[PDB]
Amino acid sequence: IVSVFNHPNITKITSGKWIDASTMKPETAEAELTQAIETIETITRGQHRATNILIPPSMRKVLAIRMPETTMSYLDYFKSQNSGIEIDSIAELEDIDGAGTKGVLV
Amino acid sequence: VFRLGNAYLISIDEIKAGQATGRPLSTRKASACQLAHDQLVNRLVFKGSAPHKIVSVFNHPNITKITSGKWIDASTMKPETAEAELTQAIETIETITRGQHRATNILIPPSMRKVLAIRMPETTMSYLDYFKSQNSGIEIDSIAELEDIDGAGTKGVLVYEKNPMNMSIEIPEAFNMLPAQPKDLHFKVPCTSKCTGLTIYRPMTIVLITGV
Amino acid sequence: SALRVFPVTTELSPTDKTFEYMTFDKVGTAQIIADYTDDLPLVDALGTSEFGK
Amino acid sequence: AATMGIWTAQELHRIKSQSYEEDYPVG
Amino acid sequence: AATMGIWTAQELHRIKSQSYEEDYPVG
Repeated sequence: IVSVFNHPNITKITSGKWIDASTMKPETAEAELTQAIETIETITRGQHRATNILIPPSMRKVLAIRMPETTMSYLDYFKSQNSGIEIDSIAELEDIDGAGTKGVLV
Repeated sequence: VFRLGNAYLISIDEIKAGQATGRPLSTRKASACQLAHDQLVNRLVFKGSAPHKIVSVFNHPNITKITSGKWIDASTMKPETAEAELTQAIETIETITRGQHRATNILIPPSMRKVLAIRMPETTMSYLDYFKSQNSGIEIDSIAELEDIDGAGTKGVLVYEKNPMNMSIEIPEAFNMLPAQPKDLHFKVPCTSKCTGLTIYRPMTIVLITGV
Repeated sequence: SALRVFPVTTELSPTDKTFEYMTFDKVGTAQIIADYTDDLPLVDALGTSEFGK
Repeated sequence: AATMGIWTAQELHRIKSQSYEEDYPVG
Repeated sequence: AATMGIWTAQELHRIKSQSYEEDYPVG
């Protein structure tokens, strides 16, 4: 019974830590999501656009950081640039292999 | 002007089987023929044919070509270089024609859409928004055929003005699906069409940026 | 939340053990011809399927 | 010798209603 | 001799109904 995390035909992206030793890095998170959204469009040659994103509940603080020298956060900019996509939080994404690894689903 | 054609074959037993099972076989073959005609037209436009003396848009000898540094090198992005090269191409269109024609449309590879969406530092808007604000009246679109322009894996960008007096394509005759010619126990259906290609009356209104 | 973030369907019967779905494909080409020609190319089609439990 | 059951595979098998077709965009 | 066809080359031919003139801005 293949799961959503172990299917050998789904797209998998390795990434640097969004939070590396208590150092929150919202810039890398903002670049890893657009890459996935573009990958879905590219590999299906259209006819399929990304609609839903699921992230672990412990990482909502990364997307709530206010961007430097501005009055808006990263989440607002992402929603402005990528309108039509809903973001939700799922507790099952804090452990995908039993070793504490976290993941994001698009 | 040229002519294009293909055909397909089908027997009587296959016709009976398709009628019985509810999945006809002739319609699929007709669809394949139409798709082949359309794809041949597209290939003629974007690649040409050396024996037929048909020249592609990329191989025209009287269009402006600009060599460019890579917009993506070592997996890092260079939006500044992209903006500079786009402005240079628009300026080239404006200058070479001495103000008679002005650039209107830009076509970029669909894999470079991420470079132009980067947020500029210390503001809440991206490079594309500023470029469109400072270059009002220009449209930007992404085309898959620009992912490879020479058959070796290089990319390119097209800057041009879309006017019927500068370039044109002609389709004098449409898909027709000639009648069927019987034989012993099967049939043969031929299909034809007519096309010309891309005609460029004014070659100085097109700029190709290579090496992107 | 497995049943709220994914679609759910009932197009299956309580006494079924397997199911399958099918896919199709085609091939063909075209050429530039003269008027007195009788060597036009041809086309074809095919398909396949996959299963479940 | 053959030792099988009363029910065959096809009697307990279902075909999905919707099929899929490969995509070839023209240009 | 002269073994030619029935239609001359100008009977199957089109002339575009628009011309192009070069522009020299005065200054």
